[PDB]
Amino acid sequence: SGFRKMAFPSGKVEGCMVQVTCGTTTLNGLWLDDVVYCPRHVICTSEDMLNPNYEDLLIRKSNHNFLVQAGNVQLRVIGHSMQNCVLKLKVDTANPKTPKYKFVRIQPGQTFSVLACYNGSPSGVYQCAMRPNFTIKGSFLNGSCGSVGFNIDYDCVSFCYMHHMELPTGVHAGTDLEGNFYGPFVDRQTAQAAGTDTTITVNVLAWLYAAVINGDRWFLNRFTTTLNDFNLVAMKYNYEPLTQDHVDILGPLSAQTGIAVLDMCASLKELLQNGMNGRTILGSALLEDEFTPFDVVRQCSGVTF
Amino acid sequence: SGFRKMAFPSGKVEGCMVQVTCGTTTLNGLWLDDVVYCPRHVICPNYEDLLIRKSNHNFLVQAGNVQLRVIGHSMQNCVLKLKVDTANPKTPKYKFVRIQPGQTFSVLACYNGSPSGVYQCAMRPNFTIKGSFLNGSCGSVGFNIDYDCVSFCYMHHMELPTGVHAGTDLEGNFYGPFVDRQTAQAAGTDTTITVNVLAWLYAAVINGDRWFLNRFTTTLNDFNLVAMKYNYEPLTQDHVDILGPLSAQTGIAVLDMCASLKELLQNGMNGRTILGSALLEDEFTPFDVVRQCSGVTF
Ligand SMILES: COCCN(C)S(=O)(=O)N1Cc2ccc(Cl)cc2[C@H](C(=O)Nc2cncc3ccccc23)C1
Ligand SMILES: COCCN(C)S(=O)(=O)N1Cc2ccc(Cl)cc2[C@H](C(=O)Nc2cncc3ccccc23)C1
Ligand SMILES: [Cl-]
Repeated sequence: SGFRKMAFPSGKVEGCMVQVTCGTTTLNGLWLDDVVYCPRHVICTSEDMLNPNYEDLLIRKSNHNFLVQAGNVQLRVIGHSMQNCVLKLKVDTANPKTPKYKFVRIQPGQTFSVLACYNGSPSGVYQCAMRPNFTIKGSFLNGSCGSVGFNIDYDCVSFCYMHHMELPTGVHAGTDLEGNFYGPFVDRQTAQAAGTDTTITVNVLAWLYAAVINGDRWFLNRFTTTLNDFNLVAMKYNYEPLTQDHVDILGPLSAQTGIAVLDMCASLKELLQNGMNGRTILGSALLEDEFTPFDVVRQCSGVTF
Repeated sequence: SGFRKMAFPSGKVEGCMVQVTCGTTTLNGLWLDDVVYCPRHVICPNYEDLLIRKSNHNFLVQAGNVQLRVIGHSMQNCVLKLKVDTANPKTPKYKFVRIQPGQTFSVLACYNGSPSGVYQCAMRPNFTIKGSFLNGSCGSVGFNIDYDCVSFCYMHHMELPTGVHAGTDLEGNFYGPFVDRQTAQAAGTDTTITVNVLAWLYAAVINGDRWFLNRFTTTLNDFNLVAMKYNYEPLTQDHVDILGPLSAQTGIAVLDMCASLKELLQNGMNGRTILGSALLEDEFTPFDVVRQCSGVTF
């Protein structure tokens, strides 16, 4: 019993964190085999950030301009290349602590663990989700750039995010490990803002199914709904549209609890209309949207209470 | 910017988790040097009588894909100490510390000696923890990290009927009036950790959430009279002193913030949130707020 925002154990990722320094800029890098991956803005000054020409800035650099530090050991850079918004620094030593890994690009609504780092040293781990507006509500200070997001289903680390910047609303933007940004963002200091965000509907439904598994049913009702009528109501509360894929994905949780997806959609509609009336659901007074159907199946018991 | 429920990096603890099997019971153990620590209920009620009937070879200890050999055993309070023939090469610098209610720690939840997740939690005033544990999680540990040293403070033993959890320090002394057996046990009435709610209100002000700030202040006695009405723990002069740094950084005196908390307790949030929450959060200590809003590393 219980339901917590749970992160993956971070050890496999901690053994990959390094410090990358270029001139006056210091940030984090991810050392996998003989390559250190880091944001390409490590080659920029603050002035350069308005309209940086990364290709022109990079051609002026040599291997020995990049200082890479792994713990108390200085790694030697023997090559460099840029792939989209990430810099790949070839080093002369392979990381002996390299785990089994993959680079995966995720979709909005997906969750992942973030190992926040400063000066190549891990400070904390937390769980978060890729928002529908492609930002993440992280906890990052100056020097956190290069910190990574990951999942560890089984013994393989799937790296899905690398931190690049903080937007004016305090939310965060970054890339996959191939250097492609999530969202319409650029690694440039522009009048750049997060679009209006929405609630991840399929995740709120998963979390309501989690509450039923843990023994709480106060929010259920005798009604059902069509998918179209649910979406017409949901969009009035800034909730993401629920697709047939989302309904299919919730199938297992529907079979375990005995509550049809469209019946759970009816309960959600009523919660949006009424509020909680002094009650909580899994210790929360708001509808939680940062647990996926997969996270609920992984954390909750296989036997409903 | 941002404020998350943040756990310590778990790697130094992951390298200590092992699986312990005795008969039909399988649970987790903590392997430090040549000793594996685990709940004594793995042998399950006279515990010394149950233990005297066991030999070293009855305990099967598995570290990854390697079977460790048990060469001795002893009991210390509610913790079983299994002497093994191999010292853990991954043993970090560590200490066993007993924490107080209100203090927070990270939990590395494990099943079959394999870490599955890490989360942050607090020792409630009623000595329980609101954790996330299923069958097989016994032996999972709670810890904090100070520089390069792991301070182990909790070992999981059981789930109470309300779904909350109970356990011991690493010397086997329970937190709370609990016993390690199947009997009528219940968590006492819980209270809110006042000094922690205040720390979280300072974290909100630091992050640019000031709507609850007001021109008023209060005495410590008047604040405590109000706080007792809402099942909040009393605020002591030690708590006021501990909040000193956050008070100097934001310019809001601790009794100035107490007047804000009193108004929130008497009138609610009125449709508003603080750091994305509609409830007053009490599982961040003043030290957690300072650490997360400064970037301390390990
Ligand atoms: C203070 O607002 C943050 C943005 N800045 C105006 S800045 O610090 O000068 N800035 C500009 C900028 C522009 C583009 C890119 Cl790709 C990166 C960056 C940097 C950036 O975003 N770094 C940070 C990342 N995460 C978290 C932070 C938290 C605090 C402070 C920097 C944080 C630096
Ligand atoms: C209905 O929940 C209580 C479960 N038990 C009644 S039990 O499974 O029979 N039970 C009895 C018991 C008595 C004393 C001690 Cl020290 C430990 C234990 C065990 C216990 O508490 N183990 C669990 C720990 N954390 C989480 C759980 C979650 C589910 C199920 C066991 C969980 C087992
Ligand atoms: Cl995805």
